[PDB]
Amino acid sequence: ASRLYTLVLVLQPQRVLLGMKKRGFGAGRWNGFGGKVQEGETIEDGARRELQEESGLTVDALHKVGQIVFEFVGEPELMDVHVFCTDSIQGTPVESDEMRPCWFQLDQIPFKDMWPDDSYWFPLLLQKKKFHGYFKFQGQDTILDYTLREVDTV
Ligand SMILES: Nc1nc2cccc(-c3cccc(Cl)c3Cl)n2n1
Repeated sequence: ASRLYTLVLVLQPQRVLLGMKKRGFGAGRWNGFGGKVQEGETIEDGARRELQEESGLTVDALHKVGQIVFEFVGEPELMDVHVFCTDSIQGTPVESDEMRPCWFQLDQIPFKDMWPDDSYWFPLLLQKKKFHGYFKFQGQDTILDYTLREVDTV
């Protein structure tokens, strides 16, 4: 009962690119770029695709950085989210009807306006650590329980 997702963070030495979703699941929040993995597509191909479609950027090298499973109480389907990072992009970010991308200084990451779990794992991502995580949600704002451990292999 888990569905594959990707999430991609474009992380440079002094800044990170986040996208503000204008509509649908996660609307109103800053987040990385991602979505459901498709039939006949690898997780990494999915990650690269999601980044292009949502941000307009071209990425070559994607690095695995974590796996997070999300549980929403009362929803049968679990989210199995494969998180990736990259430093090497091509293109300039594109604002669309679906997504407003913006760069953030690493000290000005807008956690109050991000999924609440980000406050836990994003500092690991920033210090180039790899992680396995699980977050149980009630609704979209409340973390009931969670586990988060660093790992050598994602
Ligand atoms: N950073 C982050 N934390 C969460 C928690 C629950 C769901 C989602 C989420 C919502 C929409 C699309 C995608 Cl790929 C994801 Cl991971 N995200 N994203």
